[PDB]
Amino acid sequence: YFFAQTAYGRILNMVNASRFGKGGDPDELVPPPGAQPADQYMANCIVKQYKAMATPTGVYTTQCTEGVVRGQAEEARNAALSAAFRMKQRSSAQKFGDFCESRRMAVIGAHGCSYEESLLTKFPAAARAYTTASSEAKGNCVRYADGTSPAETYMAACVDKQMKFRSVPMGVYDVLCSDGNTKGVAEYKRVSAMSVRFRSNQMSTLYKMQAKYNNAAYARNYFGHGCSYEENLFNKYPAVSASMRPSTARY
Amino acid sequence: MLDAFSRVVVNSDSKAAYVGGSDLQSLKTFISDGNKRLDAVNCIVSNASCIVSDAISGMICENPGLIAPGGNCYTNRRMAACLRDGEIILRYVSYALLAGDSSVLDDRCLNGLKETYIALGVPTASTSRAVSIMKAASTAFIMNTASGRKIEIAAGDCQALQSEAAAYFDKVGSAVD
Amino acid sequence: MLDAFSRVVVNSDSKAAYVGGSDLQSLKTFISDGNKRLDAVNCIVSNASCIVSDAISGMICENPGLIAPGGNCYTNRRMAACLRDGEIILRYVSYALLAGDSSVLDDRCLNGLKETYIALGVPTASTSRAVSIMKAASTAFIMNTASGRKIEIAAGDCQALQSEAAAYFDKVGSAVD
Amino acid sequence: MKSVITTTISAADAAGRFPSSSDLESIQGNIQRASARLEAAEKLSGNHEAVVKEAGDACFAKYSYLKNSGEAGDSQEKINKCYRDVDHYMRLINYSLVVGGTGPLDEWGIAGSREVYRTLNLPGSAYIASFTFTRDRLCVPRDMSSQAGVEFVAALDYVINSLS
Amino acid sequence: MKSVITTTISAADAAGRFPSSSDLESIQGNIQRASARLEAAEKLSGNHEAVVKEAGDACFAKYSYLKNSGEAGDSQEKINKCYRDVDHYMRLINYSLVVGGTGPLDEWGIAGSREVYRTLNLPGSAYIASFTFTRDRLCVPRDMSSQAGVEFVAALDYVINSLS
Amino acid sequence: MKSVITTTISAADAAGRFPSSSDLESIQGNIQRASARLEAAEKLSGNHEAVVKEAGDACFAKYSYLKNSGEAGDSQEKINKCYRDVDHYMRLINYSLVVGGTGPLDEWGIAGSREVYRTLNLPGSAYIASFTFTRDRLCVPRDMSSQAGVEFVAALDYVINSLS
Amino acid sequence: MKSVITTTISAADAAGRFPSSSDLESIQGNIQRASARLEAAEKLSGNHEAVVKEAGDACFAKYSYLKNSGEAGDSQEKINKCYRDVDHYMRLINYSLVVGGTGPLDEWGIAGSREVYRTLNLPGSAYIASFTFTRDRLCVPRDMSSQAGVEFVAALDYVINSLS
Ligand SMILES: C=CC1=C(C)[C@@H](Cc2[nH]c(/C=C3N=C(/C=C4\NC(=O)[C@H](C)[C@H]4CC)C(C)=C\3CCC(=O)O)c(CCC(=O)O)c2C)NC1=O
Ligand SMILES: C=CC1=C(C)[C@@H](Cc2[nH]c(/C=C3N=C(/C=C4\NC(=O)[C@H](C)[C@H]4CC)C(C)=C\3CCC(=O)O)c(CCC(=O)O)c2C)NC1=O
Ligand SMILES: C=CC1=C(C)[C@@H](Cc2[nH]c(/C=C3N=C(/C=C4\NC(=O)[C@H](C)[C@H]4CC)C(C)=C\3CCC(=O)O)c(CCC(=O)O)c2C)NC1=O
Ligand SMILES: C=CC1=C(C)[C@@H](Cc2[nH]c(/C=C3N=C(/C=C4\NC(=O)[C@H](C)[C@H]4CC)C(C)=C\3CCC(=O)O)c(CCC(=O)O)c2C)NC1=O
Ligand SMILES: C=CC1=C(C)[C@@H](Cc2[nH]c(/C=C3N=C(/C=C4\NC(=O)[C@H](C)[C@H]4CC)C(C)=C\3CCC(=O)O)c(CCC(=O)O)c2C)NC1=O
Ligand SMILES: C=CC1=C(C)[C@@H](Cc2[nH]c(/C=C3N=C(/C=C4\NC(=O)[C@H](C)[C@H]4CC)C(C)=C\3CCC(=O)O)c(CCC(=O)O)c2C)NC1=O
Ligand SMILES: C=CC1=C(C)[C@@H](Cc2[nH]c(/C=C3N=C(/C=C4\NC(=O)[C@H](C)[C@H]4CC)C(C)=C\3CCC(=O)O)c(CCC(=O)O)c2C)NC1=O
Ligand SMILES: C=CC1=C(C)[C@@H](Cc2[nH]c(/C=C3N=C(/C=C4\NC(=O)[C@H](C)[C@H]4CC)C(C)=C\3CCC(=O)O)c(CCC(=O)O)c2C)NC1=O
Ligand SMILES: C=CC1=C(C)[C@@H](Cc2[nH]c(/C=C3N=C(/C=C4\NC(=O)[C@H](C)[C@H]4CC)C(C)=C\3CCC(=O)O)c(CCC(=O)O)c2C)NC1=O
Ligand SMILES: C=CC1=C(C)[C@@H](Cc2[nH]c(/C=C3N=C(/C=C4\NC(=O)[C@H](C)[C@H]4CC)C(C)=C\3CCC(=O)O)c(CCC(=O)O)c2C)NC1=O
Ligand SMILES: C=CC1=C(C)[C@@H](Cc2[nH]c(/C=C3N=C(/C=C4\NC(=O)[C@H](C)[C@H]4CC)C(C)=C\3CCC(=O)O)c(CCC(=O)O)c2C)NC1=O
Ligand SMILES: CCC1=C(C)/C(=C\C2=NC(=C\c3[nH]c(CC4NC(=O)C(C)=C4CC)c(C)c3CCC(=O)O)/C(CCC(=O)O)=C2C)NC1=O
Ligand SMILES: CCC1=C(C)[C@@H](CC2=N/C(=C\c3[nH]c(C[C@@H]4NC(=O)C(C)=C4CC)c(C)c3CCC(=O)O)C(CCC(=O)O)=C2C)NC1=O
Ligand SMILES: CCC1=C(C)[C@@H](CC2=N/C(=C\c3[nH]c(C[C@@H]4NC(=O)C(C)=C4CC)c(C)c3CCC(=O)O)C(CCC(=O)O)=C2C)NC1=O
Repeated sequence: YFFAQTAYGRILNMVNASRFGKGGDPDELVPPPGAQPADQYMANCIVKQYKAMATPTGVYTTQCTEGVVRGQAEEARNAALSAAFRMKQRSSAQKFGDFCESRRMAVIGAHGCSYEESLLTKFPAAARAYTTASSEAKGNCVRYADGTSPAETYMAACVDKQMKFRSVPMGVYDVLCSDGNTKGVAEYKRVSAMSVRFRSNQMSTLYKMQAKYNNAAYARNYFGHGCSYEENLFNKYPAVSASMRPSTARY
Repeated sequence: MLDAFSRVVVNSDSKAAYVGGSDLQSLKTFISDGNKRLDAVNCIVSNASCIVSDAISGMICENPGLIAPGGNCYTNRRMAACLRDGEIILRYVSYALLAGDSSVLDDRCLNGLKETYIALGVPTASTSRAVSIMKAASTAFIMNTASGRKIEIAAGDCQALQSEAAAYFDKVGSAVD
Repeated sequence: MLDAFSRVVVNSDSKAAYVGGSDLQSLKTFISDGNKRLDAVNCIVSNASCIVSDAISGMICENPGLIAPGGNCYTNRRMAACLRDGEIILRYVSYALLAGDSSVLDDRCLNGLKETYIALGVPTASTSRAVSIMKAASTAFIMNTASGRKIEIAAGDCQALQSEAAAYFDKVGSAVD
Repeated sequence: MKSVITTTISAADAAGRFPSSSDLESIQGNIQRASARLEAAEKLSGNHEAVVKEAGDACFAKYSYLKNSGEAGDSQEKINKCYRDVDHYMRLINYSLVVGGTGPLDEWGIAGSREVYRTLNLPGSAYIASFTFTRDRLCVPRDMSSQAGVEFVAALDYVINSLS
Repeated sequence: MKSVITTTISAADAAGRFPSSSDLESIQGNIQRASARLEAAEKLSGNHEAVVKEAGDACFAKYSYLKNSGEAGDSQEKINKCYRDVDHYMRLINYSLVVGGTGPLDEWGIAGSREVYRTLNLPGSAYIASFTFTRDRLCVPRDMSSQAGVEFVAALDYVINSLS
Repeated sequence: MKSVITTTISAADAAGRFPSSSDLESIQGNIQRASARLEAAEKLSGNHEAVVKEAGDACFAKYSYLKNSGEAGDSQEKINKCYRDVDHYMRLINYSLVVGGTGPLDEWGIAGSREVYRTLNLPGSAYIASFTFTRDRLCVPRDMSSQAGVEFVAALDYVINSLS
Repeated sequence: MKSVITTTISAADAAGRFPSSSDLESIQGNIQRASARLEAAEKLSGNHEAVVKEAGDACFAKYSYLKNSGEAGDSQEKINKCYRDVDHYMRLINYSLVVGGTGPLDEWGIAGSREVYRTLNLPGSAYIASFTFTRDRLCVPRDMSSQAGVEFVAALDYVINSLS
């Protein structure tokens, strides 16, 4: 009000009133002015370093593969980019909500250090790619470590349903529900999902055991605070602990 | 992933000694037989869909029960998965021809697959038949005795290597049963 | 990721014609100069921490303000990251020596790095100094004129390749400023 | 764009390590087989136009129903598109033949070709008739070399196993 | 275990592609440089024991303080562990020299060695003194070959750059 | 297997909610359009064999080069495989016509058909010639009904847009 | 906002496919049951204010302790908040009644209501007393219609199963 009576503040009211209505990304505005490309290359350095931490030798691991068969990696990249543009598609409030959960998860992930907290709270894509690539490199994710005993497979199915609750609010599916965007790549996502579940058996038994204890430590540190019965499920069952995702995903 | 080299080195590691003369001599036979192995891999590579089509189509033509409704080749998607698995077996057999040791094939693809085909209901006799047809087709391509493709190479004996590829296919087909 | 081959192919693709005689002739000069490039890459590889330690320690010894509290070499963590970044710069320069084209180096590492080091507060003059010391050290190893290591190779002129590696380091150090 | 250089450099890059002796042996092999590759590339750039003419006129030596309705024979324009597309394929066999891997032939020609072919009603078997013609029209001692012809066969068979 | 074979096969395996011409060129290079590698391996398996003696006795020709307190010189047993560990390193240079990458030397010797060395208070610079001795004790025309020696130097320098 | 029932129940299942009024309106619509669907299913199950004969003989009324070499015309057996495969397609149009979605037609016929067709050298345009024949051979007031005919057209056009 | 249209469009959107016949049957059902929905919406927008008065006065016909302390009866203002909130609920039954799913009723009224009601010490059983009154105060043949009344009961019972 007090600007409008001033001759100078009639400018400020119009600039602020022009700025007020429109939505934006947290990638756009959360960093300091002129530091978004630094965040893109920041996040690229992160994911490249975890890709270094997965394979310490020149041999690619059985998991570090895109296509099982000819002509499948081209369908994997063509499926991969529509997910990224679809990340751009969504509404603003969802973007900042997913951003703040990315912040909290990145902070739990750091387990210490100022730079880890400062660079992950300052820089948005650094936080997202940090969490995804870190949980991805430890093997803490859905596609790996599927349950052996029938009880654990059922429990994992129940967790999968209760995350599908997040990935559909109110009957209407998400933006991010993305099996298609094409003619018939949904069957390719079936094929690739089934085959990745086949390839988790192909790994070394050392990486199987490390994957199990990593799964348990994951589901404790991020999602279990107190939670003594959930502590017991994260004790005993690695398949339950292997597939809990930050609700930034909505996959 | 272990080739011929890595098999010699691992066996020398269990023996805990250095490499020595005899093992290196057998590996010199590998290097002198290298170019035959190279041309052999070229022959088995340049007939992908050809070997796979003939093998699996011959597998259905032998036993027509698979394409009967209630079979395993009956769904169109199941038939694509069928062709894809045959292509994958052929793929890692070709890798076993480059490597000279079946460690990539045993630790890659032959691992877990018996319990998987039991877990899906794929009949093992039909798979062993398809692997056998890929075996005969692959030996006929590797000796350049194909009935419609006859490619120029300077002649020589390559029987040993043919028995090697036959040992890989007999490893897979023996493993699925 | 484009080598000298891919640069010739891409230039012929923009020209939309076939490859021809002259471009292949310059690439024949590359293949005849191949073994010199190979031994040169071996020389720069077999002195990793040697060149990195001398380069960065020389960078601190030139400007002692970095080691002052408030500087960027001051914290241990910062010094480890310092050594790591110097190792990485040397690493992609070595990739640019194998490839013969700086596409790996430009699209991998050199892109966005000025705005990143501005986004962190790393001074650009110190980085350019360290890259320059890696340049001179790398040329002195690449001409086998090191005062600390003199390894036997068959003698010959390698001046053009030295100007090439100097062009890569001057590309990076010119790019960070 | 896949070659020996990009495979080994990309592998050591994902590893994080400097290039050890194995990568050096790989590029040693590239500059061993380079002579046969560039010989075939020189002779292909020599008489490509006759391969154009016999290729497309061989494709219309087989299946005639292209020039029947409304499949593709309905103009000088679609037959020109026919020839120039085959020239794109031979120009990619030249490119991948220079490079020494299946890189540019796959990333420029093979990647996503299948949807374009089912979409624009193009049968692949016509292309396969053209390429099986151009690999059957070889000559062992006079055309390239014992080694060089083999490399050409390899690239062309790759195209066939990509399309069928 | 990294070699040319395992690198290219693993790369094309992750790709999903059959082995195309590029991998074939790479293994062609492996069987080109094979002769220099196996020559050096033969001579190493020949006189390894003298390399043991001169290696370790050169390491105790330098730093005396190992045989001083309570660092490591307090028995013939610790000095025997000293020698046998250097023999493990030369036996890995034999293994990696046969293989033709830094594969078995890295995955058996170098991987996780650092925690063992800081944990068991073993100084790395003593090993580096030993190896820099054994690479300075070469000979160009009489010991191996110009090509062969170089391969040996590569592997040994790699151990040095792994430890320092 | 997609229908109205499975879509709405699967949607409310992923929601977790009980099936509210909207799903009930959806299944209300299914039992409204049921009469036209089942009429077309009854008449298809009536004279399917004449659709078999005119379908396949229409496909060999067009392209003759199937019965030329070695593409597919080489026996009574391949022509029998021809007819029975078209009967699988009409049996799926019957199945999906009863169900009322494209469910069983897609999950039994369309899913992964393309790789089988490019792999076993089958041209799709011959099937499309067969189906465009069988949708051109309609009759408005005498054959089924205005509503039933339309539903049949829809299913068949779906097959065409699945294959091309 | 959930309806038949948004559910089937969102389902086919997540699938990727064009809208096939199943979705068309679903929206066909929506425009079949449309008449009963809009009849009930018209009559609700007719006499809503009397439903407001009997609704809230029925809620204070039961539990009296709201107008006792300091729970909520402490002004004409809190009783006005009482009535206007009930009017928000009936206006959402109008909205969801027009839409034909529980969409706007859930996303405007039900989602996150619970935290606001435990937080601001609001009892939900008071609202449930109000709604059970307003569904007991119907009339089958004279108030709306056999179809309309049922639909109104459905919406109102949904609110009750959302709140209890
Ligand atoms: C782009 C942003 C970006 C980051 C923020 C970092 C984050 C990060 N740190 C590490 C890795 C590490 N980070 C630390 C740091 C710590 N030491 C401690 O005593 C403290 C708890 C903490 C400092 C406050 C350590 C010690 C490691 C190595 C851990 C190990 O190997 O045990 C790794 C794995 C790869 C590696 O080993 O370097 C990554 C991705 N990396 C990035 O690319
Ligand atoms: C098959 C095994 C299996 C489990 C073990 C659980 C684990 C689990 N708990 C929650 C979810 C939850 N779990 C708790 C529990 C807690 N409340 C606290 O005060 C304590 C810290 C802790 C009990 C000791 C809470 C409060 C939520 C809801 C969290 C929220 O929405 O804020 C969720 C997300 C879905 C949901 O909201 O229900 C899951 C998967 N679910 C499963 O399917
Ligand atoms: C990388 C290695 C690798 C494998 C070893 C296979 C293994 C494999 N096969 C199938 C799945 C399948 N595999 C086949 C194959 C056939 N069944 C038959 O009865 C025929 C005899 C046989 C063809 C010769 C079939 C038909 C299916 C699908 C149905 C089934 O389980 O049988 C699946 C489930 C996913 C899917 O449906 O595709 C997996 C993981 N997949 C891989 O990616
Ligand atoms: C990098 C890839 C790569 C290859 C694919 C091979 C290709 C290759 N093969 C031979 C050469 C040959 N290749 C074969 C092979 C055979 N002949 C027969 O009649 C059988 C059908 C077949 C069994 C395998 C024979 C017999 C020779 C000649 C004999 C010999 O050189 O040992 C040569 C010698 C030079 C020349 O002939 O011009 C080369 C380079 N080498 C490589 O470096
Ligand atoms: C693959 C390419 C690649 C790069 C180009 C670097 C780039 C890079 N450097 C740092 C981070 C850093 N980089 C340096 C380096 C130094 N700072 C100084 O003042 C010295 C002059 C200089 C050493 C010579 C330091 C000290 C940090 C940590 C603090 C800082 O931001 O300066 C970070 C943040 C993560 C971390 O802390 O490690 C990144 C992404 N990292 C990579 O992975
Ligand atoms: C697999 C690993 C591998 C290598 C590491 C190289 C090693 C190598 N270098 C040369 C050969 C050579 N190497 C150099 C290199 C140089 N000489 C100088 O005085 C400069 C200091 C230095 C600049 C780089 C020169 C000049 C020759 C001889 C000229 C030539 O062959 O082109 C040769 C030819 C054969 C011989 O000399 O016996 C070989 C095999 N090649 C390989 O295959
Ligand atoms: C740059 C690559 C390149 C090729 C791949 C060839 C391909 C090629 N060959 C011929 C043409 C020919 N190619 C051959 C070769 C032979 N026919 C036989 O029956 C023998 C088996 C075989 C020798 C071993 C012959 C004889 C002709 C002329 C007649 C014919 O078509 O067969 C022609 C037509 C022009 C002409 O007559 O020369 C072309 C384009 N030309 C090229 O420039
Ligand atoms: C496969 C490769 C391979 C190696 C290279 C060795 C490396 C190695 N050395 C030791 C262990 C040891 N290594 C030494 C050797 C040393 N004594 C000194 O005076 C010198 C500094 C140095 C010789 C140059 C000693 C003394 C120990 C025992 C240390 C101790 O117990 O205090 C250990 C711990 C287990 C043990 O006690 O044996 C290991 C893993 N072991 C392997 O499996
Ligand atoms: C497996 C690899 C391997 C090597 C690389 C050598 C290394 C080596 N050289 C010598 C031993 C020797 N090496 C040389 C060589 C030299 N003469 C000079 O004028 C030059 C400085 C230098 C050549 C460039 C000489 C002269 C001796 C004998 C030294 C002496 O007895 O005085 C010895 C001691 C045993 C012996 O007497 O042979 C060893 C281990 N041996 C191996 O087993
Ligand atoms: C459930 C549904 C269902 C179908 C629709 C079919 C589809 C189908 N057809 C074939 C296979 C075949 N289909 C045909 C048919 C053709 N012959 C031609 O001349 C025409 C182009 C065409 C008839 C119009 C032929 C010839 C084969 C064998 C192809 C060959 O082996 O070369 C195959 C591979 C297995 C086999 O050999 O039988 C499959 C899955 N199968 C099913 O399970
Ligand atoms: C928007 C929704 C909506 C409703 C559901 C109705 C509900 C309703 N009904 C009445 C009013 C009435 N409702 C009935 C109906 C009944 N007669 C009987 O014999 C049976 C018990 C019962 C039918 C099953 C009667 C008789 C009255 C008048 C009561 C009276 O005046 O005595 C009134 C008071 C105003 C009036 O007189 O119309 C209201 C609000 N009105 C609405 O606005
Ligand atoms: C840490 C780096 C790393 C990565 C990125 C990796 C594999 C990998 N995961 C990939 C994909 C991928 N990775 C993730 C990460 C992830 N996020 C999760 O919440 C869970 C449970 C995940 C599984 C690891 C998702 C959601 C996807 C989406 C599925 C898709 O896009 O098809 C890809 C890209 C293409 C593909 O293969 O489909 C790759 C190459 N393996 C690794 O070690
Ligand atoms: C009527 C239903 C029917 C078929 C379909 C075939 C399928 C078939 N191909 C075989 C085997 C076979 N198939 C081929 C491949 C094939 N031949 C070539 O020369 C080229 C270019 C090919 C791809 C186009 C080869 C090379 C062989 C090995 C025999 C030979 O030397 O030809 C075998 C023998 C299997 C065995 O040895 O156990 C069979 C059964 N047979 C049938 O009864
Ligand atoms: C007191 C603070 C301080 C340092 C730290 C050094 C750092 C240093 N090294 C140089 C340059 C340099 N450094 C080395 C590498 C180095 N030499 C070897 O023989 C071996 C084995 C090495 C690693 C252990 C080489 C090979 C050169 C090139 C000059 C030469 O021929 O030695 C140069 C010259 C830069 C230029 O030419 O522009 C400098 C400034 N200088 C200082 O004032």
